[PDB]
Amino acid sequence: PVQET
Amino acid sequence: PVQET
Amino acid sequence: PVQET
Amino acid sequence: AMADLEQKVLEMEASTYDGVFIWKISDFARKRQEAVAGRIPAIFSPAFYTSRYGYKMCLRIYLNGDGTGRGTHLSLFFVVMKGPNDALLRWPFNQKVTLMLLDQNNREHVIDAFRPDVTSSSFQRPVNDMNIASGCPLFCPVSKMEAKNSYVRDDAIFIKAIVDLTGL
Amino acid sequence: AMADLEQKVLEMEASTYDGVFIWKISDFARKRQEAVAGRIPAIFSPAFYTSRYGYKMCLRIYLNGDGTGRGTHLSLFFVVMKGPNDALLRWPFNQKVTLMLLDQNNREHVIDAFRPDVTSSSFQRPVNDMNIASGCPLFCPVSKMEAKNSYVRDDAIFIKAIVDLTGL
Amino acid sequence: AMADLEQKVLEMEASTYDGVFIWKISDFARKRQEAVAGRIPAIFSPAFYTSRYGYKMCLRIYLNGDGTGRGTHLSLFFVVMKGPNDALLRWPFNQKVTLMLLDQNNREHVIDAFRPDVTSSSFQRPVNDMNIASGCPLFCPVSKMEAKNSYVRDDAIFIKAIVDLTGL
Repeated sequence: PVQET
Repeated sequence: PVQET
Repeated sequence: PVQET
Repeated sequence: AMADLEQKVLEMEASTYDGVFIWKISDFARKRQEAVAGRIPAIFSPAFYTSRYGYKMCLRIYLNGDGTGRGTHLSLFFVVMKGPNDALLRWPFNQKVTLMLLDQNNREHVIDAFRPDVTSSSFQRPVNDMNIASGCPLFCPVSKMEAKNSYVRDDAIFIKAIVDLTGL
Repeated sequence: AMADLEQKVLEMEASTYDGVFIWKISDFARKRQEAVAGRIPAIFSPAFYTSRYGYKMCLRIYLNGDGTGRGTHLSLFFVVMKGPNDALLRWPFNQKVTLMLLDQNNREHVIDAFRPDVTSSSFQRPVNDMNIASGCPLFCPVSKMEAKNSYVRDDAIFIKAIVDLTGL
Repeated sequence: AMADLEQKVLEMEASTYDGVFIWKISDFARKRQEAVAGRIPAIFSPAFYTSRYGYKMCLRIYLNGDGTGRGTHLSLFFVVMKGPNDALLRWPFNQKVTLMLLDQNNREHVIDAFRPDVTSSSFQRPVNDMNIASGCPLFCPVSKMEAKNSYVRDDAIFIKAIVDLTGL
């Protein structure tokens, strides 16, 4: 997963 | 089934 | 079980 | 935003998501009377579903009869309602439907069941909030239950529906 | 129709229909104190059921003890409530009941269990909203949990109940 | 105690307790526009859980993209929220997460899935109401769905999440 900005 | 009246 | 008081 | 919210909570409180629904009708004598008097011939039950995101359904009962059962029988019908997920469901509706009037001594219940008439508008994907109800106009003789018997107890009755989930 | 509706939604939010219930008691220090001070000796938990249309039940706890456990133990009892479907259920109530005080490190929980005393009014079909509660007056020593230990964390505890469904 | 209660009932109405959640976003064109215009870049979905007393979770979507997907894709993220039972759960969160954009003809859905990054603050036990969301910034090209296609129908779309329960 990639964290939100 | 029989529809309602 | 034991009833409550 | 006062009574409207309650109605929503009561319907939520009564919702089930496995195709099995038990509808308890209280104040029976009175509702029975209002039907006989023609002021309130039919009553809808709260909604229930076949699965968490399945078909939305409810029942409709005429305590003093509909059509061929008017004045002699209690008529019970099935209702397909416009559900939040109808676009993802298969149509027309084609699940077996079982309806029951529960004996409160649990000796002999009243029961009937049918496979949907796929040509009927009653089982097509809803355009309105509810399709035309369909089921059993001669469900139960007013004489059998109602009068003596153990279908009515402490002024209330229990109606049960079971939607077969084969294929779902 | 203001606070009344909230209370109903909170109880609904806490309802379970498989006989398993986990009750989180917050503001523990304060409630514990109000019990010790006698202003509020016992507290009822929200309701839960054995099945969608099964038995309606709740728990009652005395944070500073009841009867033989007064002032030395936390007393935990089971409560059979008047359910909407009691006419269709078998009586007296005869399902095994397990009660637990959960260790928050999950190492060693506090537990007890019993089979109903079928002669007791506590397990007969309810006439009032709730029958006389029954269970464990000496459930847990106030010393064990409460004081040091890992039963109380961030000012809260978890009580768990498991109603055996054998025969249902 | 007026609108606050409704919001609570709507979220309750949308809750699920088996790790499967289907989120229906209506008024799509408008929300899509408010994102493109930067007035409302992201939206949270209601909460759902892995079990009755399991992990509390929700989703967050950016209709016009986040990070690497800004302006070109619809970005979808997973959110671990502070649950009522976090003290009893194992941390960090380590369940597989699957996300989907449902094709309404049910021919070809959009899908992606990942195993949590256990070092990320996104999967640690929450201290705030919600952890930093994490998932897929390049989830779906705005062109694919949105424009032609069958992901958007009658001005609405369906987002689906499946939290694997292995070990729970």
